[PDB]
Amino acid sequence: ANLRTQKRLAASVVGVGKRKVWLDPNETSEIAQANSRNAIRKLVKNGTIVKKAVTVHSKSRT
Amino acid sequence: DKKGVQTQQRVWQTERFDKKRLDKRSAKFVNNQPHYRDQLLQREHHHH
Amino acid sequence: ARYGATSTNPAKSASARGSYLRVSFKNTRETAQAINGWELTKAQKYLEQVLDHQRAIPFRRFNSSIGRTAQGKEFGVTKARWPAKSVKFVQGLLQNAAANAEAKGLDATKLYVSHIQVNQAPKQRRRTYRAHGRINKYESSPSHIELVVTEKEEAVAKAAEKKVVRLTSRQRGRIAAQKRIAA
Amino acid sequence: LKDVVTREYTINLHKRLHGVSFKKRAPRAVKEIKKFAKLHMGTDDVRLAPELNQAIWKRGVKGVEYRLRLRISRKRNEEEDAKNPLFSYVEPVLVASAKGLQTVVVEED
Amino acid sequence: SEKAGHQTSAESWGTGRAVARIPRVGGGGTGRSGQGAFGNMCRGGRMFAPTK
RNA sequence: GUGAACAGCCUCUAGUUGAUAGAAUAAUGUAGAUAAGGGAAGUCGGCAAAAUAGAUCCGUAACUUCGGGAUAAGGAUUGGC
RNA sequence: CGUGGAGGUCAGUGACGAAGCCUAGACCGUAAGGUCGGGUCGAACGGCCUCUAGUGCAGAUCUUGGUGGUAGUAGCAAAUAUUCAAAUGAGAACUUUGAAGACUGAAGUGGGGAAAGGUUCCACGUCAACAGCAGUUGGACGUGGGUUAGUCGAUCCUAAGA
RNA sequence: GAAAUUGUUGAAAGGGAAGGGCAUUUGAUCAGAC
Ligand SMILES: [Mg+2]
Ligand SMILES: [Mg+2]
Ligand SMILES: [Mg+2]
Ligand SMILES: [Mg+2]
Ligand SMILES: [Mg+2]
Ligand SMILES: [Mg+2]
Ligand SMILES: [Mg+2]
Ligand SMILES: [Mg+2]
Ligand SMILES: [Mg+2]
Ligand SMILES: [Mg+2]
Ligand SMILES: [Mg+2]
Ligand SMILES: [Mg+2]
Ligand SMILES: [Mg+2]
Ligand SMILES: [Mg+2]
Ligand SMILES: [Mg+2]
Ligand SMILES: [Mg+2]
Ligand SMILES: [Mg+2]
Ligand SMILES: [Mg+2]
Ligand SMILES: [Mg+2]
Ligand SMILES: [Mg+2]
Ligand SMILES: [Mg+2]
Ligand SMILES: [Mg+2]
Ligand SMILES: [Mg+2]
Ligand SMILES: [Mg+2]
Ligand SMILES: [Mg+2]
Ligand SMILES: [Mg+2]
Ligand SMILES: [Mg+2]
Ligand SMILES: [Mg+2]
Ligand SMILES: [Mg+2]
Ligand SMILES: [Mg+2]
Ligand SMILES: [Mg+2]
Ligand SMILES: [Mg+2]
Ligand SMILES: [Mg+2]
Ligand SMILES: [Mg+2]
Ligand SMILES: [Mg+2]
Ligand SMILES: [Mg+2]
Ligand SMILES: [Mg+2]
Ligand SMILES: [Mg+2]
Ligand SMILES: [Mg+2]
Ligand SMILES: [Mg+2]
Ligand SMILES: [Mg+2]
Ligand SMILES: [Mg+2]
Ligand SMILES: [Mg+2]
Ligand SMILES: [Mg+2]
Ligand SMILES: [Mg+2]
Ligand SMILES: [Mg+2]
Ligand SMILES: [Mg+2]
Ligand SMILES: [Mg+2]
Ligand SMILES: [Mg+2]
Ligand SMILES: [Mg+2]
Repeated sequence: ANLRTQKRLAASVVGVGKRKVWLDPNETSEIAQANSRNAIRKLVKNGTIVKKAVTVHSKSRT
Repeated sequence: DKKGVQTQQRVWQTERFDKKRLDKRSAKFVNNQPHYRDQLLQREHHHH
Repeated sequence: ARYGATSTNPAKSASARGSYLRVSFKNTRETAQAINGWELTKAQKYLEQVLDHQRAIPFRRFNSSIGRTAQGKEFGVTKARWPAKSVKFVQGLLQNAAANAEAKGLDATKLYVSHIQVNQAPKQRRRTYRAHGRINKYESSPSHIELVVTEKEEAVAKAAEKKVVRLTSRQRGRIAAQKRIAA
Repeated sequence: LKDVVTREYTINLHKRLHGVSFKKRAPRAVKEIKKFAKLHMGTDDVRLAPELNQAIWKRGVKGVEYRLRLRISRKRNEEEDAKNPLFSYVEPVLVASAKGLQTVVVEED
Repeated sequence: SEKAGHQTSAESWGTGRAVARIPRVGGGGTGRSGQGAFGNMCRGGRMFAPTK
């Protein structure tokens, strides 16, 4: 299971950096079927692929 | 296909030998450098 | 075929050889001499323990600047190592030669490595890069390894005395005398 | 013989990590922890739980805690027989402070 | 043939480069560059007293 | 964000976590450090290192092509509420 | 005495083994060398009388090729840094995902381009060599796919100049 | 399918090199013999 492709796609499709992307580790078999920008869009809406939250920078101290 | 892989087996092993001839026939003078200037210079010390 | 020098009866012995192995030659030659002459199962159990750092392979020829070790003591040498990659290819062969000894229907318990020899296979060649813009050969030292295991026979006890006695006319008469003396 | 245990050890990292190169401290924790747990329950094959791994690292490579309180279990190996029948498993246990506690055998049900 | 062994540009490196004085092929990037040239004793060089 | 600052130091968006590893911590090293008393006695030579440094207020000589010298030298202050 | 070729001759030797190579096996010669035996080998080759020469090597910092000692040694130490689980797999310090810790810190280790490169782009399959450890990974290897303009460029205009 | 160089077996020797000449002992080995 080599996911370096699908992780590069999801990044472009979900419109965010690679580092914010999250692939469900238990669906690894599943995701490996993706292979297409269209396929991926199921997986995003589906919920098995997700966009991680922006890490927090607070200005509250300043 | 065993017929298949036997053949790209040979070729690779033939080719790879012929790239060996090249690194050897080249080897003798490969370090030839006309116009090489030694970084190091030693003053000859004598007083006339 | 055409193995190295053999003192063995061909019917009772099984053999296995790898060629053009990617391993040090110098290192394999060392692990070879180690397990030579041993009983087969001894050899294997031992090679196992070397992978674990329990015992070691004494380096008896190419040792220069090798470290000292305690484990050397067993064979009475101060310089020893645990050459993992060498050991793999020897294990791989010993497992094999043991299988050929099986399909020849020889007895496994009575097997021991009779003859194990490793010489050097053709060098392979890359380049390295040195200061002042020079080049040097950077080279693998592949090996052929061959090994012959034998079924041990202590069954040979032979009495051959070839007597041609050359005795002069004097020595014959003199042996005669001793017989007339009732010895 | 080996019977399927579980205990709860405290380990002193602070005496074990003494004087070590800063960049390598967190990792020496993990070799230390492994070593320790092969001492007791001589299982020889150990596996850390990923959250134990966070418990070590929570301070970053320098600042490893003085005392951990861990739960070490000895379990049966599976399939594919490893060179050992037995198996060791570590995971951390939540506590206020790891001070003052002694090894307790966890009753297992 | 009278052209033989002479078909080359080779020069001597002169002394100071630590190798024989015999004229060598200049150039680069091929097996042949640097090698010995002309001379009667050299691979490829002219024979002694070419038959006329 | 600090700060005069596109300086240095910390983080956010994006990006990497790739530069052969493991075990010990002897000598000599390479880089980085600290030293009691003395204070250049060291050496061809204060070479190398140390000291000084920001801002504010005071004070500022000889000389001068009158523009400089000048941040001359030399003092005092600096946080939080 | 020896070697490459030439004329003559032994109605010379030879697949029932010619030449070549190997041989702390034998004999002849002061020696140059010659001759036999054994092992290997597989197609041509010698004695004598003469002819002819690109005709005899230990050296030339000789020339070309090959190989040692050195030596399993010197080394693989700049740029802060890795760790745990799982999947994959014959095989995992190094691949992929999750978790965690970190760094570049907007004059970037980010996003784009110019010159130069030329298919490196991207997928599938793959691990002999290559990636100075490894390798299941790759700018590697094999099979394919991919670059769409009335408006973005060139094209047109002139500059120093040709 | 030579040599350098290398592995295995066999035989031999070895107190800061090895190798050579004269002569014999020991071991190995071999022709002439009729
Ligand atoms: Mg040479
Ligand atoms: Mg050393
Ligand atoms: Mg030494
Ligand atoms: Mg280099
Ligand atoms: Mg260069
Ligand atoms: Mg210390
Ligand atoms: Mg010629
Ligand atoms: Mg400000
Ligand atoms: Mg700033
Ligand atoms: Mg920094
Ligand atoms: Mg990048
Ligand atoms: Mg990586
Ligand atoms: Mg490097
Ligand atoms: Mg020690
Ligand atoms: Mg002092
Ligand atoms: Mg003081
Ligand atoms: Mg003073
Ligand atoms: Mg002085
Ligand atoms: Mg003085
Ligand atoms: Mg001076
Ligand atoms: Mg100075
Ligand atoms: Mg002044
Ligand atoms: Mg002042
Ligand atoms: Mg105040
Ligand atoms: Mg002759
Ligand atoms: Mg001729
Ligand atoms: Mg013959
Ligand atoms: Mg000989
Ligand atoms: Mg001549
Ligand atoms: Mg010659
Ligand atoms: Mg010669
Ligand atoms: Mg001479
Ligand atoms: Mg020479
Ligand atoms: Mg060499
Ligand atoms: Mg070393
Ligand atoms: Mg390297
Ligand atoms: Mg270095
Ligand atoms: Mg580094
Ligand atoms: Mg790494
Ligand atoms: Mg930072
Ligand atoms: Mg681009
Ligand atoms: Mg690619
Ligand atoms: Mg692929
Ligand atoms: Mg490699
Ligand atoms: Mg490899
Ligand atoms: Mg390609
Ligand atoms: Mg239109
Ligand atoms: Mg336009
Ligand atoms: Mg052949
Ligand atoms: Mg030889």
